[PDB]
Amino acid sequence: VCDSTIENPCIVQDSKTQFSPVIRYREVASIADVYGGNITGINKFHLSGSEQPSEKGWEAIAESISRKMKKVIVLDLRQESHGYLNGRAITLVSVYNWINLGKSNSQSTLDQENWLTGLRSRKIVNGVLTVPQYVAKQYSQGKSMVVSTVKNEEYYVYKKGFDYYRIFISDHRAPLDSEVDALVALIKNNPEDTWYHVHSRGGKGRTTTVFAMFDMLKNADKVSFEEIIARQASIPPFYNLMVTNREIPELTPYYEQRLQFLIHFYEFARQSLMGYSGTWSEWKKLNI
Amino acid sequence: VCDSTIENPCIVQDSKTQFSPVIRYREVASIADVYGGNITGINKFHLSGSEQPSEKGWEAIAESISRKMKKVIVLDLRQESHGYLNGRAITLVSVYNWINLGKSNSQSTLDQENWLTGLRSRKIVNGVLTVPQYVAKQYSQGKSMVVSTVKNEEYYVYKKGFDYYRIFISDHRAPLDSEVDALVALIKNNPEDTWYHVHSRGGKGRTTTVFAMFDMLKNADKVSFEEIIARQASIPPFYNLMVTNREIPELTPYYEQRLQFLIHFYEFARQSLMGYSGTWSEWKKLNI
Ligand SMILES: O=P(O)(O)O[C@H]1[C@H](O)[C@@H](OP(=O)(O)O)[C@H](OP(=O)(O)O)[C@@H](OP(=O)(O)O)[C@H]1O
Ligand SMILES: O=P(O)(O)O[C@H]1[C@H](O)[C@@H](OP(=O)(O)O)[C@H](OP(=O)(O)O)[C@@H](OP(=O)(O)O)[C@H]1O
Repeated sequence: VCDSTIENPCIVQDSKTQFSPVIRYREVASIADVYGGNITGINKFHLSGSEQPSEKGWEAIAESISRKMKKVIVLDLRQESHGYLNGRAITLVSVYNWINLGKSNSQSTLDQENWLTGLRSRKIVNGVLTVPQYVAKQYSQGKSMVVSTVKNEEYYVYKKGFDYYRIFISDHRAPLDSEVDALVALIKNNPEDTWYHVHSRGGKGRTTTVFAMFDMLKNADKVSFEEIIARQASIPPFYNLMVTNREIPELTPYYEQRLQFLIHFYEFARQSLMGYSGTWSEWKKLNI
Repeated sequence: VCDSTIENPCIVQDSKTQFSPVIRYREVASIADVYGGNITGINKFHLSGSEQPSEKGWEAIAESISRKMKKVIVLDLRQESHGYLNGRAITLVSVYNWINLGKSNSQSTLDQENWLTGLRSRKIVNGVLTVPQYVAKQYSQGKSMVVSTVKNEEYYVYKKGFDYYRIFISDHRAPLDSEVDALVALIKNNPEDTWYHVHSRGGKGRTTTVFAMFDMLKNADKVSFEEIIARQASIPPFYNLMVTNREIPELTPYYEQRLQFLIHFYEFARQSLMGYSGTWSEWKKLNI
């Protein structure tokens, strides 16, 4: 039985079933129809987001994107190991969902795939907890499931004809400099009309952080920091990056550091639109 | 001005700039995480591949290999003359990219280095076309570039501490018997843990052909021909050697002949694992 430590992490099922719908899908362009302030530069974005989809959720997302549209990149922002069991999204969870904190991206991927390969070799996976059970620390009350499939996200993304690109952000935290560099380079290295579907585990903090970064890179020279944050918070699930006191109070320092990073990334973005040509890491060494 | 004939071939710049990233890098071992069929014998391969890198792409490849690991051999599969101008990959292109078709390997190398030596002696190289310009036959719209450096691939491979080994395969075609012999001998003449980075011009047909040959030599006695081809097609760029009708229809005969060769190479590989001890050329004389 698991106990939520990194030595005995828990298998947590995120999808209620393999048919569960997407509940935090949204498109950034819709901000232009709801936000009452500066909407300059919004309505052209080719940008959607969600929480981790079930197997069937990937169908709904692919359909939503087809209706609004070119190349599609699914942007997985999750550092932690995750995948699918019988079409249900699953995560390998240690306290605060930081199983891969401090690891190189290569090691994060290796540890996830060694885990999925291990599950895939079993006829029955034991100890599968729901999110309520994990929160309630009912570690021994998990279900035993006959394995039909064990898959990584790539399996479902590739099936839709989309590309997959992973940015290894720790849950509840700001991206590290390597991952900021990676996101800026990804955007620059692909056509302006590329569609990006951004997702995290819950489709809240990491997803909305990256949405704001996209916005800043295009518009920081024409829209104030406050209005970028506020307009990103204007569409469901109304995630406001200004808020640093959330349901889990012990995470406040990471929400504070995340907003502080966004302050600095805004200045980088603004200066980049005014002539600066280096990377985020280079700018940060000189300016922070 | 060039006209794409062998008498007046074109200088075509393959890298957008000297900083352009690698877009078709992949490692064969990753098949074990994506392919839903027989993955026997895959996850141990020390094998990566790509298209022709820019100067900066060689950095990214060297870093990727270091993270996954011993001796490293860069396997250049390109018969045609190619090199670098100011860190951008360049090719000397006649119709279908067959400038060196029918030449001995020694002559191919001599013609390439006489060409690079010629460019290196100039202060300005004229007529440098992009791939779009060449496709559009805009032979006179090429750019004139001040020469900072002119280098062959060896310059960048040696800089990384890697070995360089060339297999002279014509674009869009199967390897000739001498080059099959050379590849089998190279693999046999180096330790099992040798890392190979295989590349062609586009990182598609020739690269994936050689990947499949590596796979067959190790696993043809335990994996069906169909599953070897299918599993090699399971990772980006999803190059499927079974497909014989591609974007350029006039090349279909060469894609057909390439698949036919792979059928025969599979039987050679299988018999070799069951006792046969001769070379490909010897086997082919007796069995085809
Ligand atoms: O998917 P579940 O298991 O529900 O967990 C979610 C994810 O961790 C969210 O982050 P992300 O979307 O990046 O994966 C997190 O957002 P933040 O911690 O950044 O706020 C949510 O915290 P709450 O905001 O308290 O709901 C948390 O409930
Ligand atoms: O690098 P560029 O200039 O883009 O040209 C590429 C190379 O010729 C590819 O072969 P290789 O990787 O061996 O160099 C070829 O693969 P095949 O002809 O074998 O299929 C591609 O054809 P397409 O598959 O049609 O894209 C072609 O577009």
